[PDB]
Amino acid sequence: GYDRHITIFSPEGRLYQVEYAFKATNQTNINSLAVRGKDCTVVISQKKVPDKLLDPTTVSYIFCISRTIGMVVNGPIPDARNAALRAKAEAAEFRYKYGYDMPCDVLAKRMANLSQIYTQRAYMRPLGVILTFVSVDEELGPSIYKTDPAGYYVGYKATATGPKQQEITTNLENHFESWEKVVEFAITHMIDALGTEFSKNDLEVGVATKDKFFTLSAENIEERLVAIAEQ
Amino acid sequence: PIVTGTSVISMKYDNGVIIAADNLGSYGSLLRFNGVERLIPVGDNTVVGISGDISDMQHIERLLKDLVTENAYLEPSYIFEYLATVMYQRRSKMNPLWNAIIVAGVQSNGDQFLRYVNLLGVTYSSPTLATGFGAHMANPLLRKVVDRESDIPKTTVQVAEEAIVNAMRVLYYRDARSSRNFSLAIIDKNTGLTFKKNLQVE
Amino acid sequence: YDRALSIFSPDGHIFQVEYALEAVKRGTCAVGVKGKNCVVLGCERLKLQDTRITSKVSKIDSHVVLSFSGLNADSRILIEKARVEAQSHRLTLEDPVTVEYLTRYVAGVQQRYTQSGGVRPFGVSTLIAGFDPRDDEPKLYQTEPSGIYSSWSAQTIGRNSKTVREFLEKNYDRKEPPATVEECVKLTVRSLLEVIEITVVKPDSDIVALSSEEINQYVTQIE
Amino acid sequence: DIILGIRVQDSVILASSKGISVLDDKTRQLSPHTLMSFAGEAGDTVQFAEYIQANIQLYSIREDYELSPQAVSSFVRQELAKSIRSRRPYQVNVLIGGYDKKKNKPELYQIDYLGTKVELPYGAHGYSGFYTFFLLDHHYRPDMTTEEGLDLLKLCVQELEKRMVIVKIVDKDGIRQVDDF
Amino acid sequence: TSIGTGYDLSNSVFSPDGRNFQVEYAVKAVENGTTSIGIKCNDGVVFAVEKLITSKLLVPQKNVKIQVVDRHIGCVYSGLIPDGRHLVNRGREEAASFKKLYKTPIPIPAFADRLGQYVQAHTLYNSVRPFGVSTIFGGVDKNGAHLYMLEPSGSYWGYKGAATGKGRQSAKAELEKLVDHHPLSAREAVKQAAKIIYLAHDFELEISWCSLSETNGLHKFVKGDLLQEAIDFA
Amino acid sequence: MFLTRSEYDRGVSTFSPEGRLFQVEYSLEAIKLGSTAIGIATKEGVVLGVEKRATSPLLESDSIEKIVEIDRHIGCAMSGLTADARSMIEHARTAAVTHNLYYDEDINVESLTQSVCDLALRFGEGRLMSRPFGVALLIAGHDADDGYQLFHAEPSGTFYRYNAKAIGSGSEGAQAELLNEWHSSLTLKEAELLVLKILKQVMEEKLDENNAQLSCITKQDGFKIYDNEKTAELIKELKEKE
Amino acid sequence: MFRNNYDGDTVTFSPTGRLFQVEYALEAIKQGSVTVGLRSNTHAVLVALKRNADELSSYQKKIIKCDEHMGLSLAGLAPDARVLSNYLRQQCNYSSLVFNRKLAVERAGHLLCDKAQKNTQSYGGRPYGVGLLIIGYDKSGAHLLEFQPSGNVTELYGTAIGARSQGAKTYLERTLDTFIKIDGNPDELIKAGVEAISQSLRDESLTVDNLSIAIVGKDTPFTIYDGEAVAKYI
Amino acid sequence: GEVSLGTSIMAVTFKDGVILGADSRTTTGAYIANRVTDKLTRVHDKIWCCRSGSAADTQAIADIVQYHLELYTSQYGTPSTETAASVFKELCYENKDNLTAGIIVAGYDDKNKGEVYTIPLGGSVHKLPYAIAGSGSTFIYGYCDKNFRENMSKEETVDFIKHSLSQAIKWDGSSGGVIRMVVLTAAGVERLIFYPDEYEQL
Amino acid sequence: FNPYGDNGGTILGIAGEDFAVLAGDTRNITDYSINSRYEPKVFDCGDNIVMSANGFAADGDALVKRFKNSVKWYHFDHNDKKLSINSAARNIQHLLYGKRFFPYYVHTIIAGLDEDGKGAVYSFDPVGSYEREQCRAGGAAASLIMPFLDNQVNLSVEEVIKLVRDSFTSATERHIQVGDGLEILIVTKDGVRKEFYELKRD
Repeated sequence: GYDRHITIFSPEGRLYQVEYAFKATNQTNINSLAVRGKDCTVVISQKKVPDKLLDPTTVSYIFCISRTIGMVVNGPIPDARNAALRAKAEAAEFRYKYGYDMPCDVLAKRMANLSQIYTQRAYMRPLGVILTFVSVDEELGPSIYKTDPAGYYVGYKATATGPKQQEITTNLENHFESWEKVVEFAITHMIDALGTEFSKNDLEVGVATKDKFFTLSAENIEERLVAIAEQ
Repeated sequence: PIVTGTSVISMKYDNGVIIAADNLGSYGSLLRFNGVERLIPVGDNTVVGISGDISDMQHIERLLKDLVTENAYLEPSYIFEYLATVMYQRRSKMNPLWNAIIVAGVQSNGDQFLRYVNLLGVTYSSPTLATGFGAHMANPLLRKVVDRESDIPKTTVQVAEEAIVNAMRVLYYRDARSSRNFSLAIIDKNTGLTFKKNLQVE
Repeated sequence: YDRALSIFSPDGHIFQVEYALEAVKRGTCAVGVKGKNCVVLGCERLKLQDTRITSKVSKIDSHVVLSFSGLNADSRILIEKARVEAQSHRLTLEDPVTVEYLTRYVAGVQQRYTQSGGVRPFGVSTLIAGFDPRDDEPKLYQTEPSGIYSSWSAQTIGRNSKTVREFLEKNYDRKEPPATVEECVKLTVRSLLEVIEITVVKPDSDIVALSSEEINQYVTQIE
Repeated sequence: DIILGIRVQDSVILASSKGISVLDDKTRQLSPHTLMSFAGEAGDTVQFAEYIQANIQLYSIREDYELSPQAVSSFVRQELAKSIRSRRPYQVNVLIGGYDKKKNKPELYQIDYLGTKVELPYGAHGYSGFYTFFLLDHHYRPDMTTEEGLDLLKLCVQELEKRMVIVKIVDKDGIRQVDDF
Repeated sequence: TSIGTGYDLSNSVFSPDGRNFQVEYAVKAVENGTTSIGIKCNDGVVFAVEKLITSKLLVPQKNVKIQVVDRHIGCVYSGLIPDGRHLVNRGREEAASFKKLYKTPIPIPAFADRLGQYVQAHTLYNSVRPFGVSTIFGGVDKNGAHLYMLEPSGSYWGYKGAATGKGRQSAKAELEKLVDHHPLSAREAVKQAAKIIYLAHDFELEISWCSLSETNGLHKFVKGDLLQEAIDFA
Repeated sequence: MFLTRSEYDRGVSTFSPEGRLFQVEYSLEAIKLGSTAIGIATKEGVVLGVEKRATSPLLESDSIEKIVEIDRHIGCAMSGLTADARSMIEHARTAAVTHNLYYDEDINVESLTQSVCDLALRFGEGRLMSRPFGVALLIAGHDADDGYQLFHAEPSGTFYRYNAKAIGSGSEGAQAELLNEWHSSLTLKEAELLVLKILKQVMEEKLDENNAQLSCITKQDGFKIYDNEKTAELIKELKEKE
Repeated sequence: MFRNNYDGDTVTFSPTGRLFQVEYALEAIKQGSVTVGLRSNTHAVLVALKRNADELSSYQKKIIKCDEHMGLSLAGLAPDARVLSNYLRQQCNYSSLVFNRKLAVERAGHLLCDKAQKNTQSYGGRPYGVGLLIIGYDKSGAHLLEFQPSGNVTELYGTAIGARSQGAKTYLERTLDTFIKIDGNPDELIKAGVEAISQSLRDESLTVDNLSIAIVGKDTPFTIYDGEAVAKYI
Repeated sequence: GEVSLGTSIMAVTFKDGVILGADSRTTTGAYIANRVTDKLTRVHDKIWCCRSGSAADTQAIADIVQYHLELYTSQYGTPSTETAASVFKELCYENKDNLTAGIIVAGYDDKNKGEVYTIPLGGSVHKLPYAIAGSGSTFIYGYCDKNFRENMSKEETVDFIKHSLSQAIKWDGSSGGVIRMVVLTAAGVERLIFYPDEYEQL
Repeated sequence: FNPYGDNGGTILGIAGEDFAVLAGDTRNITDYSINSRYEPKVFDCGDNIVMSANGFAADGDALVKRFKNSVKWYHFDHNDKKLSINSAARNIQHLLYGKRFFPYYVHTIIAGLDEDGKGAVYSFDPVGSYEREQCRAGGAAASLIMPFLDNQVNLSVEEVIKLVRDSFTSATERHIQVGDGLEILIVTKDGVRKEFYELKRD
């Protein structure tokens, strides 16, 4: 009854409203991929426009949360942008209070803890997005932490999200000096796993290094695809 | 106050109002900032001249800039009442703005406007207005040109401008906290707001 | 319309407030009788109960008394608020609370708790009796969960109220009210036998709980 | 503004000194067997005494029981200290004299303006606190009886008026007014 | 499935498929409004509206539907009137505040984000309903022309050409052809924008545009000879 | 085209089709439960009459107070949920007394009824109450600006200047007769008899000095509630005239 | 049938995108008595048909003055009219104290628009059930604003709101070309307005009691003609 | 007992950037608590702050400005030197009754190249080609004016700052130690340190 | 900080048998310097009410401003009915009394016609207290005015206006703050009339 419309336990002991939030992450029909290099972390994400009129430049699910931290969101962007501003503000406050840059994992904990509020409060709904923070911590090195509306957060050596995450992840499990190499490595497995060729307009890439996190432009992505074609 | 602008002087003539101020912000006995503009145009028909604490002057300046912004979605009296309310209320809050303000302008109906307001909210109009040290030096000199309302129509732009500039020279010579550089604004019902910068006292 | 205080029924009365009255009707019987110069309050009373640490008639002040019917828990808290007001009035002001004032305040508290959907109104009807300070006119008042307070010559609230309010209506004459402590006490006792504890309040803060009422019971029973 | 207290073997004797001319100042009856006498600033001291009377009366009505003098004295001490927390202290001096029915023994307590409580055989405040101890300490005895106490009070008061009062007694019979100082 | 009975009577509720139906219903309110389009040019943007005249009693000069959020921003909406004008004023407040603080006109991408957060904030709690307007807005800034279109869901994107309202499918189809045919000058788009509205369609044609070259970065309406020329082309 | 339940009446903020606010309309149904109250305005003073509606003979009918004094020249007659009325009367008394303190002038009853209606309006934005007042009151007062006047204040927040008004149970019958019988030249004495005559028809029980009480507003006497002796005489005179 | 499930409050959109709870509020105006407003270049006039609760009751006030230069009429819920009118009057007076400017008629109608549109977005509150016809004269000149409870304010040459207001609207449209040219003739403009409202009548005829008239212009501060003063215009 | 910043600080715009210089001595009365202090505080990668007045209030304000700018940076990209000065004014002015803060802001941006903003204790903001503050600045006001030139090169500006602060250090004992300098330019932030043996003999 | 200034001047109110008079000088003053020669010190509030608050101008102008606002609110609430003099007096008392522990330093007077038509004059203590008086003066030269009038009064509205002219003419002769211009407001059932006369300039 009420368990279906508000986040309270059903007779089966499960929160239906929270589980329906997971299914909303696949509404955008976008899947991502994040892998760790020796000194850098790279995250890949599809950019299905698909409309001709829609400008591909503004269609980006990758956000530069902080100088060193960037996150990739799977799900509706209105919830993603709301999550970004939260993380974009938690990182700054942490630096102000504690005098050093926000670590990747702690940010996932803060955002995950905030999500836990929505899963317990009856009048607050779960956000409905999956956040994948990628950064190169000065202590733990490259790290990937993924947050989900249920409030869980887990570190990954390599992760994929979206409708076809199972297809992508299985390939990485089978497989398991510069960020340009990992970008090509990540793109190749995305092509191999999904089987769809990619162009500059259909792909967006984000790279986390020791100094900062940056998102490759359309022309920069084309260069990596050209390098792959050389194989 | 810490950083202060010494004086503003103004006088209303037959066809408009003239207001002048020296471009200096004094740090006590130190003539530190000789680039501080203290005449704030608030449109094509009015100028607000401010003396006293420069830091509070810049707080007044934004309120005037907000005033044009919020309205644009003004009259000289319109602007003064807004300032007078703020100055009074800041006094009532025991948190005054350490400034004396002359609002000079020409109404849309051609009526000339000159009103003074200080940190205490005290306000008064006059054919000639001056703040601080200029109230004792320039005001007697300007009053000789326009001693009463009847003299307003008998005073031309050149005479009023000459009297204002002459008052600045006397003001500069005997005012220790003054500067040779001053800005002068002429607001006329016909030619509109004329604004002259970095004039030299000689 | 039944499940909220803020909703009027189409016929024009709030059912939820009414439902609070039936709670009073389920409570123990209480009675009150006004004499010429006195007021009498009677109440309806297991094997292992500790009878020495129990009186349904709780005095709000030296000169005021308050019986009740309905939920006992609500009454115990409504009484406490009245007691504080009685002393607070005696503090902010000098004179003690008027009997009409106390019932007005008590009714206000009950009325106040009806002004929100998140609060359960007190399911208790009070039967306030006493004398105004330095006055000899008995005063008896009744309050209801709805917040309406009324002045009664004789009233009964709770279990078996209609049957007892019919016995009083025919035996009590407003033009021939009882003029003796015994007379009103007999009427109160006779009132309760139609279905014993009796309390008598007299002017100048003279409140006494009667004992050995069996004499009146034996006298009334024979007649 | 003089307040006196003497704890005789079966009662407590409280005495108090009286534009506007009349024909019960500086005293309040907290309970049938408890009496409270106060001295200090006019105004700030009576509201406190009135407030204490209400609370003690409220307790008596609520429980239908007579709060013991020791408990009453403690309550006054906490309220007086609690009053001074958020304001500048005010000159107040309170004497609590009561008969403990449960223990069947009189009790007298002294509370200073700072909120310190003392159990006393006798006590005083004001101009009476400078010399009168020289007399009471020499003449007071524990087994002194009521009638003897008022001779001592009549004696004591006599010295007070030489270098210069309404009297009440608390006993098992309750508060009692007296004309024989 | 377009009704979602059971999960559609309250806001901020996820259906078993992950959809929030109240937002979807707000989209349908948008689809009933007068079709409005926005064309992004090489030097600016163009807005067009099929204002359906209701009666002669309306004052023609004061009956304007292409709102101007800021001197350099043009806004046009389709859907519920109370929400559209409510959003415009709130967007107007943001533009003024940004100028007040940073002393520069608010960038279009930044302006869109501020609106997106406000619109999205009404899809979080059940005490409020999502705005029932899809707002087409754009302008010119340091980075050039920008055209944005936010939905009741709070989602917005940059567009080369946008359309809303009842006459949406036809306008979008023709709008795609225009981009495909001329992948425009501020002058040319005004004629094309008029053409699309007439094809989409008693109604009057309202057009506005803002370009760097022909209006030095300010937003102005189409009047006089220019208007008639656009009608003649259509 | 199936029959289904409609919930446009349960809520207070819920509009029904055609824009009817039912909860306010249901509030008026509560007034019809209240005792009849009559009020006639004319020269020489206004007159108020209220059925006391003794629930039981033991009830102190001498203490039933459906008429309350707000200002020495203003009187109010209430009908409906008396519990809600006490809130309004207290506010009205404060406003009238406050006006004297602030202006040293008797509050204009036209302004007083405006203040009272602002309180009954509070179920929405002036919110302080969850539901509209279930009491409709009848204000009779004299101000030296408009003369002897009578005002009827509905719980909806609207007040009307009434020459003659009847509220509460049987108001429909009372109003119909007041339309037949009221006239400009109605003197105070016959108005008092008229009020009693109206009470005779719509009061379910016998009319008596114990269950009916009259009041009037006069410049010289102000607001005064008639003693039981006078009402008995007027009732005696009324049946003699009949 | 299906409307009952989605008309509970002003927060639920129907599957077709309709927001019923606010539609009913607009329909509440039809319960109110007809009021007519019209203006010329220099003069603006309000005409209202008051109603009485009973033949023994005074006719309800229907025209209010916010200042000497502008006023308004009412139609719909009385309680809402009380709130909105006095709230607007609280704004006429506020501006003068701090700023000493007359609050322009256009600003008066728009500050109220934000008030109504909030109630249509939040739970608990309800949309206002009152429509206003605001007439004034300022530097710009004559003004006539019709405020609907849905936060829609429209500048109008003439209009009519209330029960059977369609008839008056039709007459005004048929005579728009005429009464606009009635400049400098306040007496004739009122006669046109009185004629305009007359078409909305069914049974009741014009009388000095029920009829109320207001006019404002360059030479006429807001004046309300009621009672015997209205006999000439009948 | 609040610690006041005894300072001799200086900022100079030059051809292709701006240079911020300061001493390294902080004194409590006549005692030198620390002689290697880093008075050049970073509020952003290309914006550097320097504090005068109370060391507690300014340090608290500087942290907030860095917090706000970092908040701004994450949203609208790297801020301008003008923006940072605006942030300082809000904190400095609205808290002028409680916080005793005097600031110099020097930064580099693509749009405006190098810029310098000085905020005296009054809370006012003044944009200048160069700025000097601190107790030791009173002794070089007449030297900086005579020697300062517009659009100087890095070598001249570095030498100009060295000579200017050497004299302030020489005459003011509240200022001394090593001359730490920050060169803000499109090439990037550069740090320079000059020991007493390098500048005293100049 | 001192929140209270001074402006000098004097006011006078006379309650004629039928008419009422309120007079005051036009000069505004600060510590021996003439701020202006014509500032209207007496105001008309409508409803045959003339008001004047002497002393601190910023306190006086606020009091009249709030009182005028109260009159407008009174009109709205009371069907635009006229405000009686007694009603205004108590209204002003609440305004004055509403700031006891931070009161206006103004000795204000209101003149008008009471209900029956006789002249009315009310003088208010700065803390609110008022009393009906036949004639009253307040300000600097008040002590120099009342004694002269009392000789000649204790009379029409054209022969009292002679005495007030001479009275103020005498005060300006021996008193320096007395103004260089006299304002007189005449209240009768006809209405309110303003008359101005010139005084000594120095």
